[PDB]
Amino acid sequence: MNWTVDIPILPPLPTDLRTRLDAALAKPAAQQPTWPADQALAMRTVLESVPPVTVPSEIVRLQEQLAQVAKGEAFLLQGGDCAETFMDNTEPHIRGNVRALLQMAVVLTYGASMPVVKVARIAGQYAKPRSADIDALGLRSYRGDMINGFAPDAAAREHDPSRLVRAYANASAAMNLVRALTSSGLASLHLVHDWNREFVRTSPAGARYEALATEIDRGLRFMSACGVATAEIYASHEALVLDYERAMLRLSDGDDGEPQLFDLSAHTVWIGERTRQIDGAHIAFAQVIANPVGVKLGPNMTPELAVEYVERLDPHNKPGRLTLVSRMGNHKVRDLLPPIVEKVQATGHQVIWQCDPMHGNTHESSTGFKTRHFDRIVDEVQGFFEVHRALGTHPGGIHVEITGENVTECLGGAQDISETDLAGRYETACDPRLNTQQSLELAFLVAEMLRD
Amino acid sequence: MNWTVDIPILPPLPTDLRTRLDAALAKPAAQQPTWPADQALAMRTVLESVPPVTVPSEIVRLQEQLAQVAKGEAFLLQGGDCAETFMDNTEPHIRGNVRALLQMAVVLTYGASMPVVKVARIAGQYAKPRSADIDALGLRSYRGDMINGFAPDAAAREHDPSRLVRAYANASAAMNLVRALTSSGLASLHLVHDWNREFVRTSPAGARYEALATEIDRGLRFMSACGVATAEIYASHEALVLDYERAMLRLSDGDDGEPQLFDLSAHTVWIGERTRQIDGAHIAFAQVIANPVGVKLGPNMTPELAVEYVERLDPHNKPGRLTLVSRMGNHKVRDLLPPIVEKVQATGHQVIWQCDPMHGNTHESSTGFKTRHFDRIVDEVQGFFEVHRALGTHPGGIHVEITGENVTECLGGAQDISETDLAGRYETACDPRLNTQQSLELAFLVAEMLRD
Amino acid sequence: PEIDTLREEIDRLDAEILALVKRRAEVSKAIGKARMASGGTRLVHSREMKVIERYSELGPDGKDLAILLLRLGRGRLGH
Amino acid sequence: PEIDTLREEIDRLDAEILALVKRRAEVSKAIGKARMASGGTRLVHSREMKVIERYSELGPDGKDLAILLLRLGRGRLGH
Ligand SMILES: O=C(O)[C@@H]1C[C@]2(C(=O)O)C=C[C@@H](O)[C@@H](C2)O1
Ligand SMILES: O=C(O)[C@@H]1C[C@]2(C(=O)O)C=C[C@@H](O)[C@@H](C2)O1
Ligand SMILES: N[C@@H](Cc1ccc(O)cc1)C(=O)O
Ligand SMILES: N[C@@H](Cc1ccc(O)cc1)C(=O)O
Ligand SMILES: N[C@@H](Cc1ccccc1)C(=O)O
Ligand SMILES: N[C@@H](Cc1ccccc1)C(=O)O
Ligand SMILES: [Cl-]
Ligand SMILES: [Cl-]
Ligand SMILES: [Mn+2]
Ligand SMILES: [Mn+2]
Repeated sequence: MNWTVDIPILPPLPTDLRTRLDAALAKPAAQQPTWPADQALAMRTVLESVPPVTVPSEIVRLQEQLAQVAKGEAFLLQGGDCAETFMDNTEPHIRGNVRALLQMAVVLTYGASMPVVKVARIAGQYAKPRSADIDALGLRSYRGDMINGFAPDAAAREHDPSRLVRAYANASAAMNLVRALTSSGLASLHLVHDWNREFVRTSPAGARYEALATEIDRGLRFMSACGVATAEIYASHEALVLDYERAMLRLSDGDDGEPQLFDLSAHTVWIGERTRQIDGAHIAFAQVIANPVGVKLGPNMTPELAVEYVERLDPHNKPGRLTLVSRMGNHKVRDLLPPIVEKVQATGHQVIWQCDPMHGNTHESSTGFKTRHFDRIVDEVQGFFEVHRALGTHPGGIHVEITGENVTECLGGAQDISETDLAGRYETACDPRLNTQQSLELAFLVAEMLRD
Repeated sequence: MNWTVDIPILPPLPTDLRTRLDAALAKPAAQQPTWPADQALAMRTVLESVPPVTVPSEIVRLQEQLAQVAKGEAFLLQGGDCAETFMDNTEPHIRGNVRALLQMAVVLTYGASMPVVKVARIAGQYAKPRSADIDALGLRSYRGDMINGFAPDAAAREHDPSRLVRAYANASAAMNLVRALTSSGLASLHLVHDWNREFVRTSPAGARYEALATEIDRGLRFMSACGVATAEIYASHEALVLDYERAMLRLSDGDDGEPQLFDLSAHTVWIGERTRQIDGAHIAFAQVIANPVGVKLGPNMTPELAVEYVERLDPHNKPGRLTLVSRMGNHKVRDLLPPIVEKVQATGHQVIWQCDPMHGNTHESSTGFKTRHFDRIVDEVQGFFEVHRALGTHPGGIHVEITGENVTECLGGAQDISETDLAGRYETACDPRLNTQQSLELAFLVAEMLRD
Repeated sequence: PEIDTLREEIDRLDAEILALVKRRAEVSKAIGKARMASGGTRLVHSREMKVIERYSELGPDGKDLAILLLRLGRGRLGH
Repeated sequence: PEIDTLREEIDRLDAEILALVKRRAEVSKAIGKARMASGGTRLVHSREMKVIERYSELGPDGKDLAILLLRLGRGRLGH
């Protein structure tokens, strides 16, 4: 049961982009998939002619909005599934993740009293890194459906290069739908916030959030009363699989009218903690592409390394071109983040300081499932805000993993999801996502932090 | 020291409008000015060619916005000086009254979560009725500068028909400026509310109002953050002086394409308590003109009389064409207003229920000055809201007397203006106006009443 | 451990605070129909100013705690 | 007249309420540095849920009085 694509039988790069790109891919790359270099090459030839998932004008537009975030004048909300599955690439799932992001954005916008840039982990998040190459059941590790199968069989965990095309096909389908949803009635702010006032009515913790959901309702009605009457959701994934990102590269006149290389698998991509080798091919790939890029910074980050990233990835001091995504865990952020900020801020580069309160607070549960505690996530964002407020720098955004489904993958929250509940609805293919109820809860709380 | 206008040396009404108008002016008219009918006739001939103060398209537009008030979907704010003086017809005074109205409108708009229609007592409020024809100092009574002089001399209190032209000239000058102010930066909502956050900082009662001035600030910033970036102030005066209103009549195709008579001395006019003779010429003048009209209803009003007004002034059931302006005093509104509302609402006519908490709460002070207590004004609007909420009808607006000056004409408020203060800044030419501080205080409080 | 010592001094201060505030409501309600029994106003402006001043010690949240008590006593304006 | 009887029972209930709330602030502050002294979180979510529940008796204004106490204790989020 399978379909079949023909292998073809694009214009040459200017010599410098040819060289820098070939130079960049020559360098070592962690966590890449093992599969025949000639099969991967067949895939990349398919992917080199397909209609792009994004287009350059949209990436330039995001670069401009992200510059406003960098400069303290807007706020970045990045969210979505931890790992996208070809299995769940369905309208109800996409719609509920779009809805979830749009809801959090209204709340965050009112809290920040400034615009929120919405970026979804969607339309390409089909690949993850693995600390160990053999998993709990002695099997080859699952690396995301761009690589192998979540199914726990020896045959499913084989790295299949055809999943490159299967990943693009799913990606541009989900993107088509995202485009359609965000230009439909789903985007209307008044519609989107009624979903939030529903949440307050039906939630156990409605009381904690009702005053604010009502303040927002009055802000929206205030708009209408003044004579006002859409949405932009950008695509992002971790750029982990260089074969994929290579194929999706397209050449176009850029911010300066000279030809640049845009990675059109998404609008923005981030290198993760296990792949940010400073002299590696990931970081060097990031130096050839025009896209906004981000870098995960965990607890072993030094102010001086952080600065080297800033000087390599933001060579031209383009505010908002580089995002630095902090994930230290709550007990470490207040101590570790300030020195990094002070030294980076001192260079004169305007980075976006994005908080990631998820990948620093995971812990195996007493049930066998890997989970995260709501109260620890809150604490790190809070701690992240405390540190930026102390320094006078901009808390530029968050980076959360969520679904529009009432899964039970994270503890606590309004539902006091306990360790014996994490088995009732553990849908995720990788890390524990906050269900929709905990998504909005956090958005409300982060909105409170944004206020004064 | 005086200027001089030449007396001229307009098209005929359709026969029916000729008849109904002549019929209407034939009826008795209270409180009209005594002055030679041939001099008044000279004035009216001047005034019959002058450029209008308003134009029909603007009155039709106000009629439509007032229909939304009638129907429960907007709120009427009517305010300004009690009596306009040719003396104070100056830019700083106009600017401060425009500013005062615009400030109250932002506050009221956020409170009502629906649009506020702004109507100023301006550009014609040059005439008042007098209970007695001889005043405190045994002198002929001052009736507003359209008639005679506030100056306390036997010669100043003579009724001078030339003050008809002097009143139009002042009116269209103030209107010209109002038009210019409302299409300038003064109209910007964000600018206008910063004036309100100033008030909270500098007021003794800032604490009472700070939470809400901040909620509004966040509503305005929310607008901007969503991608938004002017004002309409209509003119009204009590139609007291039939000679004046006669001259300012102009003929134009109206809401139905057939020719109607518009009174272009203003956009809307109201008959007052001492002139609403049901078979009088005031009420009958109101039946020939296309303007939105209002009627003051004091404590001797019967549900059945109120209904007769509704059936005469709103013959075609045009929602918002008729406003019923309640002024009963706080101790009487809760008991007297409900029966009037119940019977009027029962006719199927959609009137605007406007509250007037001023002309039912005046009382001579122990200093000789006539004053009003802030707490009594609040109580009647409050009482007015209590009654409409109990009945399920629409609290459609207020009708206040104010200035943009820090006069001391009303007691209480944030400044605890006492009876020994009413002599420090008693500027008014007739009744005690709320200074700007008490204006906004009330707007904040009435906004609280509008909330739920 | 040992944190639950004060999580009972909290629990005490709260149902105690709750009890006090449970009363102050009707005491205002009493003054409410009282003053109104003689053609009096529902609210007194300079008095609510005095209540707001009372809790100023608490800082900026003082006035907003005061205004809750006021709403609990003399209710929501216009209702 | 006679209204000033309870305008002293009010004045009593208020500086009394003020005193209680003056304390509850530091009792939370105490639990504050306490739990945080052991790599603990600044806030506890289900607990603030419990405080909010405490004052529900007061009606709809209950939760918003609770949230004032919470702000007075553990401060404003993100600051
Ligand atoms: O006159 C009064 O003092 C009482 C008590 C009250 C309060 O709740 O403190 C304070 C002021 C008034 O508006 C109301 C409420 O009546
Ligand atoms: O853990 C706690 O119980 C204490 C007290 C506190 C309160 O103010 O009631 C309630 C919950 C916590 O967020 C804070 C504040 O610490
Ligand atoms: N896709 C090519 C690079 C390329 C991109 C765009 C071009 O127009 C040309 C070449 C590679 O992976 O090496
Ligand atoms: N001004 C006239 C009435 C009128 C109005 C407009 C006209 O076009 C003609 C006549 C009057 O006072 O009697
Ligand atoms: N998600 C399914 C269906 C699909 C096919 C092709 C494109 C998009 C979706 C798959 O991976 O095959
Ligand atoms: N207010 C002055 C000046 C003035 C003259 C003419 C028109 C407008 C204003 C007056 O009544 O004479
Ligand atoms: Cl393009
Ligand atoms: Cl016209
Ligand atoms: Mn993840
Ligand atoms: Mn008046």
